[PDB]
Amino acid sequence: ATIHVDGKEYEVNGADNLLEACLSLGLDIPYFCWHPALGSVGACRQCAVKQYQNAEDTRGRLVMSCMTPASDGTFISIDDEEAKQFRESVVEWLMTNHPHDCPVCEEGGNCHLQDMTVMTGHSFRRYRFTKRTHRNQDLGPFISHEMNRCIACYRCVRYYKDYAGGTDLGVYGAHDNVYFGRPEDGTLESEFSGNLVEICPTGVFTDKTHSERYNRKWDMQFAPSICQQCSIGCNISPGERYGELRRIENRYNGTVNHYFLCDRGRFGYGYVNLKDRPRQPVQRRGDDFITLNAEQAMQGAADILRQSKKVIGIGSPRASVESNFALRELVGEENFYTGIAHGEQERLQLALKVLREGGIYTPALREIESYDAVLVLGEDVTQTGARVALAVRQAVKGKAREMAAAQKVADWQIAAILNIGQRAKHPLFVTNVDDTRLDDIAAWTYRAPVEDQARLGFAIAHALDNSAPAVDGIEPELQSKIDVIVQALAGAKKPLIISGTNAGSLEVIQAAANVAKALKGRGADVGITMIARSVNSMGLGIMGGGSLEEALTELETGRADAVVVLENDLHRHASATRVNAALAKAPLVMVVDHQRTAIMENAHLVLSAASFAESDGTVINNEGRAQRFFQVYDPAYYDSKTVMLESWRWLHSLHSTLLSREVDWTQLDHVIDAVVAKIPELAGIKDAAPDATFRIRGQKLAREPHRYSGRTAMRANISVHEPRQPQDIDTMFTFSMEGNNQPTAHRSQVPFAWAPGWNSPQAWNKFQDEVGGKLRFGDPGVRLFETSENGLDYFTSVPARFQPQDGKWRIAPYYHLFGSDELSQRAPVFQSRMPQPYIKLNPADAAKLGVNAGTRVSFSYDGNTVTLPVEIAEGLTAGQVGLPMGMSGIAPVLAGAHLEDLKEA
Amino acid sequence: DYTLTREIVTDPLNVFMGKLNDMVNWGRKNSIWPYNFGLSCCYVEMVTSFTAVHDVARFGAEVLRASPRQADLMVVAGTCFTKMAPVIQRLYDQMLEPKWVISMGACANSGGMYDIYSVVQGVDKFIPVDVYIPGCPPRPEAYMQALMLLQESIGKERRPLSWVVGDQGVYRANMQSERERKRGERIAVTNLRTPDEI
Amino acid sequence: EPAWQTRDHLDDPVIGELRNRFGPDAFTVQATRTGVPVVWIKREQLLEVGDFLKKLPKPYVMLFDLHGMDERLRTHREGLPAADFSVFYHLISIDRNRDIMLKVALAENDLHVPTFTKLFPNANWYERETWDLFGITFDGHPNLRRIMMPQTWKGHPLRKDYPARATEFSPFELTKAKQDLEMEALTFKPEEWGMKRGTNEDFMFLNLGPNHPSAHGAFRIVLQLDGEEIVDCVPDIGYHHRGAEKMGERQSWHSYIPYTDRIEYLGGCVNEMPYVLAVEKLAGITVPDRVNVIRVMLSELFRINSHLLYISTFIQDVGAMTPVFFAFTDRQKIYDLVEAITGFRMHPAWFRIGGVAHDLPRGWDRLLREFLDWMPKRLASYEKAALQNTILKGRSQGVAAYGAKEALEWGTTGAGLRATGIDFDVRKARPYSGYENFDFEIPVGGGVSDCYTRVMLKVEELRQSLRILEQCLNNMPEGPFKADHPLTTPPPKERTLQHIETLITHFLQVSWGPVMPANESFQMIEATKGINSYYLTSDGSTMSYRTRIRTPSYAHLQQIPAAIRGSLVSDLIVYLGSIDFVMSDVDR
Ligand SMILES: CCCCCCCCCCC1=C(C)C(=O)C(OC)=C(OC)C1=O
Ligand code: SF4
Ligand code: SF4
Ligand code: SF4
Ligand code: SF4
Ligand code: FES
Ligand SMILES: [Ca+2]
Repeated sequence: ATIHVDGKEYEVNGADNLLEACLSLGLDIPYFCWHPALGSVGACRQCAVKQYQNAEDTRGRLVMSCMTPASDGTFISIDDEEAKQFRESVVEWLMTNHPHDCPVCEEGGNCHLQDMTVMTGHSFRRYRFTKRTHRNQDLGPFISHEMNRCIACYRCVRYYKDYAGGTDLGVYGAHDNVYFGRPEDGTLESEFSGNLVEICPTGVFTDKTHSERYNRKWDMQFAPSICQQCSIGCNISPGERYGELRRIENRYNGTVNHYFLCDRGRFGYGYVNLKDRPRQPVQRRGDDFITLNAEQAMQGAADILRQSKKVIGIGSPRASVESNFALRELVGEENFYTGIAHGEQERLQLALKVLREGGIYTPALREIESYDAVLVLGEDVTQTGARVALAVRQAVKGKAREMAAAQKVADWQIAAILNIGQRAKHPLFVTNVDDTRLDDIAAWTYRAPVEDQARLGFAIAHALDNSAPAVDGIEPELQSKIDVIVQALAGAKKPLIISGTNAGSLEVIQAAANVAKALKGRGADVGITMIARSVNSMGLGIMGGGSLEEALTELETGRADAVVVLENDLHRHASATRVNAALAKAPLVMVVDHQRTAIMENAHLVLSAASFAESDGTVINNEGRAQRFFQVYDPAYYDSKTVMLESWRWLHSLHSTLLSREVDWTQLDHVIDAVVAKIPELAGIKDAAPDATFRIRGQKLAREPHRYSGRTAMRANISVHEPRQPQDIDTMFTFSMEGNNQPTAHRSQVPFAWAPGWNSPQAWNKFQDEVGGKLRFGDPGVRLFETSENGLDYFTSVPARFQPQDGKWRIAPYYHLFGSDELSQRAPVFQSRMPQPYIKLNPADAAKLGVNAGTRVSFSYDGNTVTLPVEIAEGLTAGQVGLPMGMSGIAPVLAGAHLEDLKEA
Repeated sequence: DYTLTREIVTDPLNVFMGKLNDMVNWGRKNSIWPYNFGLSCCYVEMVTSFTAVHDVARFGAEVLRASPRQADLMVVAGTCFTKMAPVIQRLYDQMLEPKWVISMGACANSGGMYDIYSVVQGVDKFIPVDVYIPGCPPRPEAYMQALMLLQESIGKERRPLSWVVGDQGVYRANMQSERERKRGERIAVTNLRTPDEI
Repeated sequence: EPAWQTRDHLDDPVIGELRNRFGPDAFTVQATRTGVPVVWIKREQLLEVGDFLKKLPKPYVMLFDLHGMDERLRTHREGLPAADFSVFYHLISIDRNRDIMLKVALAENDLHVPTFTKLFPNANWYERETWDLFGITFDGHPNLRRIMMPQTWKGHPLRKDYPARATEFSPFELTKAKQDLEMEALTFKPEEWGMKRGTNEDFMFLNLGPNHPSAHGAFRIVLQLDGEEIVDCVPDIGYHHRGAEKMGERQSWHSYIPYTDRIEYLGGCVNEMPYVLAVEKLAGITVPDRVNVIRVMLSELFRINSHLLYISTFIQDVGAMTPVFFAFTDRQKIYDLVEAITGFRMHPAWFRIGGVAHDLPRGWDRLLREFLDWMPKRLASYEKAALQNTILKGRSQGVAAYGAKEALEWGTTGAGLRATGIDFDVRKARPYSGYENFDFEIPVGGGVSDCYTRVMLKVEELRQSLRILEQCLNNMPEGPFKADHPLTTPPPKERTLQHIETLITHFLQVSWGPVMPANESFQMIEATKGINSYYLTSDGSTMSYRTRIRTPSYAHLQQIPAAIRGSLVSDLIVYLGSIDFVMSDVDR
């Protein structure tokens, strides 16, 4: 298409509206109610341009650019005098009732309304009457509510209801008393409610966790990082002030997590700011806890390790690829152990084998939204991989999108699309042990034990392709549901099969692989998605190693007299009594970690490792994409006594001191080169981000905005002499504003989005090639493996049906977005959001045991009696008991295990 | 409370030795000869203090020697440029004991607004300073106030009377800070004149 | 059409003359808000274009400015040639009352330009500074050494990849530079500085710095002497380099104003004026008449302050030590008025983008009237007591004389240029800030620029500034002290305190900065010591992409060896006292 804006000719996409076409060309049109992810509604009337009928036209007509297609041969004017007057008048109308609140508003300096008020040139007030006011609501611990600042742009309700699928937010009232909020006070129930603080262009919805320790956007130190709270790998911009992690913003990645995070990634960062974190290396001598610097710790650890006969290392899926590799090189490949359990490791390696040997393409998170039918087997996606659940909701609304596209309705005309596709949606079939948060949009939900869900998957695969192994003993009603699923999957151009390791069943993953293979054999464009547990679960699976049980066996038998535990509390993957016994028997325990874990009581040495905010590294997400995260701030800038280094730096220096009795710390790219030289499967992590010599026309990449303040006063109470600016030898970023953050700079790692005149998250428009698309010079991150040329064989081992045995209770895993991830529990804001931990019981089993709802029952696992209250789970199958995985005292390894002597206390 | 140079020590102060030390300190604090050294705009305000409207000669501090040998006070009145820093250090080294240093202005205090590639961030990075004057520039009476502060500091320091007899260490008084001294009268301020008048 | 409008200046006769001489395709005309024709010339045609402009019927006789720009980070380069770096040449024709800016584009690897020193001799120091701060080599230059940074300096500070901030202080580097200071007298080679015949067996060498007990600053001159005669002299400058242009790239448009104060630190609001006028050209702001009169009043008060200091220090340098006390009393009267209006003495930082910081306080006219009654009898007393002294005349008359051609070829402006009979004052030739509404004369000399002639011209300029101040006192317009433009930074304070849109504008203007659309602007004013100019390049951000400050003291200090060669050293001291320079103006 060809458009003419203000006498200049441009080539645009004809499927776009005029607003996104002009914003992609670098033109500045003010807008409020339009969002790239939500479509156009034409509410705020801010995006007015003057459209002419032909080239020789003087009158024209004011039109909404967001509602007008950018068709070929269009003629418009942005800087027309009447259009400018109308846009200024719209801003003026919005300013009539706006409160005098910018100094005490958390959106100040990050406010889209401020930017568009300045952009239209409106600074003179002639309105002299009263301003309407509103009472606020309590929206929970994460979102602060202030309805005075609302401009009634309807973006919150559109995102929360139409996009996110939430139900407890709405618009109430009438003409100018429109109220946006909940029908009553209470916590916002959506797992993606935190994106309201970026969706809302004003300060109505704000980050309450940030508002506690508030600072302005210009005062932040930002870095591009990866969220560490599950395996999805959403790109984030952590921002720090005065030595503490202040905020997590969404960092745009057009391939992964484009505009949206989940609430666990946005508000679960509080463990970084915990006061009990180790800040110096501490050596235990008797009952004394002496504090060492880095060189003394390295020398003492090297001497004690050189005296030992066999030192083993226990990695973790929390740690980055470089730290796990450095531990593996320090202890040797034969002595390196992945810190996860044997069953967890088996499921993880099966998921990796399916992903990189099954011959079926695995989609990125943005690509999930383009699929035609979704079968979720075993994985409670909303509680373990939440952003995949949001993308699945978009893929489900794809049917209404296609139905509207059949009627020549443009993709940005979202109201017409939703009107045409009223309640029709793409098929979604979810299986779990109980109800899920995807059940409202699911075409069918199967509540069954993991063996029965695996059997349903195997039966679906057999019905799609008769070469697959058959399932014997299917009830005719379940057979009819299976035929419904098969007819929906076979008629789909792009089916998607989603499973993962969180179900605790190998057979569920095998069944999902069989369904994907059966759909691939029919010529479908099938995709498969495995949801792993932790941020670097896939990297630890690719690296490999022994299980935690083998390491504990080596410690208990005495063949190993030294253990180095890297960023692992060890209680989530093995029983606590066994771990404590094996660590108490070992004459040397060295724990390299950034969180105060329970195994440090038995540790002879504790190395104060850095968290993700104070470290650089690489993590591999659930789709196999290698992504680099960069250090946000120097921990030693304020507290000069803090010795908190990267885990790979600690382990590389320890290896150097063990070998040559000399301390060499490392450089990060040196460790990257060592990884890609020793482990060829991880060779793609070299291209995840450029090395430390990368420059933009000779200069580094700035971590903080140009107007960063207080540089001669932020540390002036400690000493009036300004300290040396922290050097970054590891990465291309600088710990200062003396760098480049231009939107046109040839790079993929963007620490934060700012452009002149665009201070809000709408500056990401300036950082994209086209608005709502990818980043201008490619999205960061590189897939480690391609789709295999040939696939796997059918998994023959179909499990038998679940049989409730007397005296044994099968543990059904219940995951919680606030409480199952290890480090996010440590965040103090999650305790008010984390549910009180009960145990789920069938009504039949609870009536058999004589227990009601709320009474306390006690059960023993591994010879340890613990007591919990009871809820009655109607959807849970009898013979099973439901437990909240990852909570305090309940390890995720308990999923799929059995329970004894469960009785009322 | 004193600081020793040759340590946080106490007062070493016969009653005739104390009287002789008081006489020497009186003569030194009442005859302070600054070194005529121009760095930047702060020097313009310093020599403004030397003129008739302010008359710093009343304190006996006007002689303004062009030679560092004859000067007792160095006023760093201006920015410490990196090319001028060895010059400043050499001129300070050519001064003879006893010698005192006044940093005048934000540049000499800390680098001021010039946190820049060619400016040393404060003269106390390389030479010791006795009195600091904030301002950009400090007004001439601020320089005279710093001169009186230096006189108070000189008036109760301890230096050897002769180089052949007695303790040769230099004891400098650990003064109470002017901020904590004036905090009582400064916080009690309630109303000021409105800025719409003269 | 407003005065800040973007123009190509294709109606300028120099564009037609260049088109007729070199061809339509030989250059590219750039539309700017500088007010001058900006012409991009090929590098191989630069000397031909300069010669052609030098031999015009009303020729371009003065190289006003010459510097560089790092174009690598410049995003809005529409209508511009491909350039990693660029070198600009600002040339002034006084007979046409016109000026032209030639621009040469340079690739990153090929950073060399032919020298301009054969056409204009002030290109020597200008090209030395361009080499020092940008790394651009000038072929054929007689001595292309560093002029701001020391000789053992790594990198070029005005490049965009050079970090602006102060590095970590090291006592080892200070001790090393002290060792070079002590060994400079032993390892002095008289060829690196551009001299020849380094000891005819009688040419001694003298050093006059870098500890100068005077208000003009501290800088070294190394003198080659035949007895008492100055055979040759080169000045060593850069001892007062503050990186002010680099800070112009590191501060917002509003927060840079106090740095503009400290360029010529005896000037104050006079230094603020060209910066805020150029920013207002970038912003498209036309200030009201009351703003023009207020800024003119403060500029003339500070001009009288600077002239009083200059005359008193010259009289002190001759040997009469008394009038400086009374002159500083008059400076205190001026400072009473300036303290009342702006709250500060020497660096008021009171001008704003779109106006001034506050309204005039009630009762200012009484202080202005008291100073206007105080000044003339004191000025006449200074004249009769020192300026008519025949010993002072014998020290000053005929010392360091030059004519109109020498002043033109060295870029001399101010009283030194006008003492040669060339009537060129910016307040009349290129009027700004409503100077056309005032009745004042421009004093000119007979044709010779002596020390005494320059001093008497500055006395007459002081009297004319008193006349302007009298007109300012009698005719004060009633109106706003800030423009009603949306880019007026900051907005009026009461509307900020009670109106939300004004509060939003203030919030974003003082924090992120006002957003100037991408353009180039230029403002030239008659400062207290000559012609001062700000050339500002905006890339569309809240910070200046390039802040180029042309100061007259640089040109006068470069003119020194051409005017003092063959004189005595006491004559050199008198010449330095009569130049009216400060070293912050030279180095900046
Ligand atoms: C102790 C005996 C002193 C006798 C007189 C000394 C010389 C005159 C006063 C000092 C002085 C000098 C040298 C001087 O040069 C000067 O001009 C800068 C002054 O005014 C600020 C002075 O006050
Ligand atoms: S929402 Fe924006 S315009 Fe409104 S008070 Fe907050 S910062 Fe100011
Ligand atoms: S609360 Fe925010 S997002 Fe919702 S309509 Fe109001 S301004 Fe828009
Ligand atoms: S979905 Fe996972 S990776 Fe993404 S924000 Fe949530 S916890 Fe972080
Ligand atoms: S502190 Fe201010 S007035 Fe003093 S030298 Fe520095 S810039 Fe000049
Ligand atoms: S953005 Fe088009 S009317 Fe709101
Ligand atoms: Ca690092």
